[PDB]
Amino acid sequence: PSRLRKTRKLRGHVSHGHGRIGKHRKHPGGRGNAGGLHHHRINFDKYHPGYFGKVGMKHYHLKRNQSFCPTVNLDKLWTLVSEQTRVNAAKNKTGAAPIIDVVRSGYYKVLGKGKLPKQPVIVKAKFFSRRAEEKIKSVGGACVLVA
Amino acid sequence: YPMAVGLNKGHKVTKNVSKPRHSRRRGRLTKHTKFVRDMIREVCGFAPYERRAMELLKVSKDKRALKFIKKRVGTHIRAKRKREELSNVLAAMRKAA
Amino acid sequence: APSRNGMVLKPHFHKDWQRRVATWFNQPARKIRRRKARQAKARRIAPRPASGPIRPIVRCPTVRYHTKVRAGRGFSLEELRVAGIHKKVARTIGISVDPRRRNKSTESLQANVQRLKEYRSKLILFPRKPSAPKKGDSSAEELKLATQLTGPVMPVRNVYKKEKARVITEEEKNFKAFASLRMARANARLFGIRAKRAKEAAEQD
RNA sequence: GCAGAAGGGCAAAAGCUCGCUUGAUCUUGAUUUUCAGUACGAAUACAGACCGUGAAAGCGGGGCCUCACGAUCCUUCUGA
RNA sequence: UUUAAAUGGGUAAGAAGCCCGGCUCGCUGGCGUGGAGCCGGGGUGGAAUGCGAGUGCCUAGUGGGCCACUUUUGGUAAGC
RNA sequence: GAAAGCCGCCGUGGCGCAAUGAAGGUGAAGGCCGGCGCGCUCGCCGGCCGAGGUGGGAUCCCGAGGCCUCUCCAGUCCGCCGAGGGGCACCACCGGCCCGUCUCGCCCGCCGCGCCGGGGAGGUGGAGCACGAGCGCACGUGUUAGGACCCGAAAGAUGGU
RNA sequence: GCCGUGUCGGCGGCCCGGCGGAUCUUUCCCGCCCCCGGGGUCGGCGGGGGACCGUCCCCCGGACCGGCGACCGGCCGCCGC
RNA sequence: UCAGUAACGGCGAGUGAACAGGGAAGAGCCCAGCGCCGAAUCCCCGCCCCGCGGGGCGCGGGACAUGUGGCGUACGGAAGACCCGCUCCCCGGCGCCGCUCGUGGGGGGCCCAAGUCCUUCUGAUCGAGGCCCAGCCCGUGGACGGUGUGAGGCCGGUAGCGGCCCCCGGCGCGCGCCCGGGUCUUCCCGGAGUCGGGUUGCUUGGGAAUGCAGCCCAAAGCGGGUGGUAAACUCCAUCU
Ligand SMILES: [Mg+2]
Ligand SMILES: [Mg+2]
Ligand SMILES: [Mg+2]
Ligand SMILES: [Mg+2]
Repeated sequence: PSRLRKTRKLRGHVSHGHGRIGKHRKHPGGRGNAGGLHHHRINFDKYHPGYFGKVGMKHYHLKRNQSFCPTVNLDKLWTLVSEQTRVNAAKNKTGAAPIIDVVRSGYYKVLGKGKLPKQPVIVKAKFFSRRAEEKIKSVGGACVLVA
Repeated sequence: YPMAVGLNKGHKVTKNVSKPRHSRRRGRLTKHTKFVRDMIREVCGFAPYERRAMELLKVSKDKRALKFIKKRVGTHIRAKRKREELSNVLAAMRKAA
Repeated sequence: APSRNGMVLKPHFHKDWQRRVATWFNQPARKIRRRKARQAKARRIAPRPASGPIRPIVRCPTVRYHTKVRAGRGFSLEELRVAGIHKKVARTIGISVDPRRRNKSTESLQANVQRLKEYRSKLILFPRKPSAPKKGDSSAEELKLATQLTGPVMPVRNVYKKEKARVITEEEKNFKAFASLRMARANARLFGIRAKRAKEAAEQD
């Protein structure tokens, strides 16, 4: 849509929206990120603080699969299975707690996030946080580990 | 009680025992080849760096002798295996006489 | 050249990039080309199935992916040896062979051996002029179709277990906690150090 | 007179002499000055230690106050 | 510089205010002391004049100025 | 028709759904009720619930009273309604939680009693949490990299005549 | 005649019904592991079965409106012939 | 996709790969060496079996070649001897018949229906008309050319339309070639101025040097290479 844009409405005026005085030339401030310490310094602090310098340890050839663990916290914990389970879970049949393994749902670690409901569970994950296991051990549930 | 981190790591599976792949038995001595290389170190002799090496290894010391083989042959791990096979020439020349 | 709050950017256009551009205008013209490279290959072969030989059950590497099942390259010698078929006869049966693959588990060894005997019992061969060694009568009553599609025995079939329902017992709601992670995580890293202090009290006399 | 350039300030003193000392130490923030309301510098009021001096309340984290100084990257030494 | 204008600067002109009852505290301390904090209740009309305000985003141009009252600095003076 | 349609055990993947630390790593729910341990500046067990509180807060709810051809007896309604109530978004404040550090401290745990693990209480650092709002497509504006709104050098390099 | 929405029932068509469900059934059925030729549910594995729940397909009642879903009868008032 | 990410960089401007994962396509093999078989092998010439469009296995001479041609063998192991239960094969050439999935290729020449009636005009392809069968054709209303705008006047286009000529991939008579597999026992088992180390240039994201190259030094055989921070010790992995 070249129809709806600014240069049709700006055609007939001499300086084309760039000034009689400044008169937009080519590169008045330098090309790219030029002047990042020197004359554009006020811009690089106050909008990009931290941008210049070493901060850490160098780690040659990291592989983004060894540090891979997705997390499911306890609020989202019941949507991994059917809603047909937990309504079937509490119907006076004993303490028969259903399994929820997050590893066949594609998650490795179970974190904490409050309001885990009143039913007992067994939760199969590779990792846990200690807030998360004491929510599960508070509703009478169990917390079974897998490699 | 299996777990992912620790000293007993990983999903516990059972080992398949088997005779190893044949290419891994690659630099064995294969006594016929031991015969060929030992037949040829008496028709041919020793290199000039390693005749100078065994004339430090009999008298001068060994620590200056290994530092000499450290320099000519490359690494440290090649310099000790060369040194202890020169000391076994120097044992078979002297102590079997 | 910068302005108010925005992104600091590194476009990599400082190199002569208009010469090495690849525009995909032939990409429908090639998708209808390599369909014809499959159709005029599938009728070119035989009633032999399309999409090539049978591939193994293979589990992926690299912890992110080690929970799933992939189709591999070839069954290999160890798995061909137990199934009973010869290592060079196997690729005219329709079975691919990858001799550089190793078996170090026994569960996944028997999985592909069960896979490979299951294949041969649902395979029908054609003798040239009908002598038929290790083959019987009329060819499975004309073999119920002609040619298969995109994998013989559905090679991924990533399957999971049922594990229906248990009752939360004692020693299970008591023990296996976060603390067993953190202690086992510490015992792996203080393992070599503590075996060094153990040598120090052995040289203590 | 208070080290000095000036102004402010100052009398059982902030001056002079003497007596004990090392707060010229350790640590987190807040605030002011320049200001874009950024930094460095310098300064203020605290708080948490450990100490000094004094009979004591107190006073003291340099100079009576206003100047006395310096980023990234690099090197160096220190600290668990 | 003892004295000291005119013009000027900051603040205040109520309900976020005023009064009363009780309770927390590890801060403070002869002390039901001190000071904050919280909860409960009781009474709205609080100089003149004028006006509807509050807020958040994206943002171009600009970064050579020039003159006049009056006040002023350098210059003999200047359309300086 | 170089289109369109379909796939879902083609969702692999991308961005989002979780932050923080250089890193090892860790990783976001509290309030009440009843009792007890020296109800000890500290806490423990059980139940109730369930994103804390304060001040403003559109809107909505309640509303004494008020308004109608003759006087007491009843109905729907509507308009006015002082006062009162539950309070969206959002703003200010106070409190809480997660990660890094810092000070002070005490207790607990056991695939093994240790130059082991876990917890506390106050203060600070963070682009966090405090019942999710992103993703895809399109258009607009602005910034940038590109020949970059058009035209312009004095130069420089390679290879030749 | 008619279809919409909640209530169901005849578990009717579930074995001559569709789909969906990380519901359930170690007594079903097939190729196997764990001990003394056989055996023990003796704990499972690969596959198939059939119950249950979730939703969509007919029969009898009942509920409302018969809503732009309609035709027949009868009424009114128009119209053209 | 990973990813503008790990990393490089007056750590400035800038630069910047890979491995898993999803797909396209998928196919594997051979020698030197170690031994074994009386060189069992190849080239060239000469006349012939007998031939088309010329290549040979068959015959006799000259060379190559033991300083090593050919056979069985290659790291997934191999060979020989046992013992054990199977088995008679494949390849090309020649004739000819039967098909070829868009229905094998190439080339030629063909295949619908108005020029009807009125009318305009320089000339029509315009404009109006064809019974209740819709004037005609349609698997043909792409196009172009014809005195102007054409489904029907003409090339054509439609059609697993027809007929012609040549060329091609594959069934069956005559040549040529032809013992595999398992178990055990014994024996065999590998590529050097190369790897590597030093230093010096270049290059790379490759950083205590990723790659390459010069010069110097120069290996081993339970060895060697790799395992992304230089080194010594050790264990394990992986490759050859
Ligand atoms: Mg204008
Ligand atoms: Mg403009
Ligand atoms: Mg400008
Ligand atoms: Mg030049």
